[PDB]
Amino acid sequence: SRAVYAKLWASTAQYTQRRHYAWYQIWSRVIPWSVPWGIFAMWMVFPAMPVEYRQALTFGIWQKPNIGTHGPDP
Amino acid sequence: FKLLNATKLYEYCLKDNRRYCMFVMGVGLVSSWMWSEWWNSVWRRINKGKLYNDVPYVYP
Ligand SMILES: CCCCCCCCCCCCCCCCCC(=O)OC[C@H](COP(=O)([O-])OCC(O)COP(=O)([O-])OC[C@@H](COC(=O)CCCCCCCCCCCCCCCCC)OC(=O)CCCCCCCCCCCCCCCCC)OC(=O)CCCCCCCCCCCCCCCCC
Ligand SMILES: CCCCCCCCCCCCCCCCCC(=O)OC[C@H](COP(=O)([O-])OCC[N+](C)(C)C)OC(=O)CCCCCCCCCCCCCCCCC
Repeated sequence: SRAVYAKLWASTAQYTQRRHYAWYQIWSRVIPWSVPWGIFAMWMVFPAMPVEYRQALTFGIWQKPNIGTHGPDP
Repeated sequence: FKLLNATKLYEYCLKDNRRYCMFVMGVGLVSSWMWSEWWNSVWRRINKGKLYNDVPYVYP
């Protein structure tokens, strides 16, 4: 019957939408890898920033290492 | 082993490899710095009165 053949033909009309859905799925699986690599980027580039920005970005936890040299002069 | 299994570290942070990597990176970041500051303190503790800061110069 024409009706059934029409339904079967039309079953795949929306190919592009299904492909967009596929884009969504694979990117959802992939994108969390940005966190490891982001941490490492920041790890490497932290000692390049100004001392003030190092102190700020760590909420004051980070401070200049104390190795027993270059102390104040009376 | 029962204690470790009770902490449920595996379920949340080590069973998925993306989280495994997140864990590795962050624990690296923090542990390295703690280890460094601890060795700094030891180096100051053993060498007290020998380092530059511990014995100020007094001008004539
Ligand atoms: C204990 C029991 C034993 C257990 C045993 C179990 C087994 C495991 C071992 C565990 C035991 C310990 C082991 C020690 C390990 C650690 C030591 C270690 O690893 O040191 C390594 C050591 C490295 O030393 P280092 O690099 O000098 O260390 C310097 C420090 O890293 C200092 O560097 P730094 O200070 O410059 O670091 C910077 C750091 C600084 O870090 C910090 O200061 C962080 C502070 C951390 C605080 C800690 C928090 C956690 C604790 C909290 C407590 C909670 C309380 C609650 C619980 C208690 C109470 C209930 O900051 C960062 O990293 C960046 C910041 C974060 C980035 C992410 C961005 C976040 C943005 C924030 C957004 C929010 C807004 C902010 C904006 C502000 C405005 C609002 O190794 C070496 O020195 C090198 C060795 C030489 C080997 C070379 C390697 C091979 C090369 C050859 C290759 C060539 C051949 C070819 C290739 C071959 C391929 C095969
Ligand atoms: C895909 C990423 C590929 C990355 C390849 C990069 C490898 C080579 C990196 C070289 C960095 C050089 C930085 C130039 C500034 C001078 C550095 C220096 O020694 O300064 C003095 C400083 C110390 O300063 P100082 O004490 O000499 O006095 C100057 C004081 N400041 C710094 C405040 C002005 O030395 C360091 O701290 C060493 C520099 C560490 C920086 C390392 C950066 C690594 C970059 C990789 C990040 C990649 C993220 C992904 C990006 C991809 C995006 C698509």
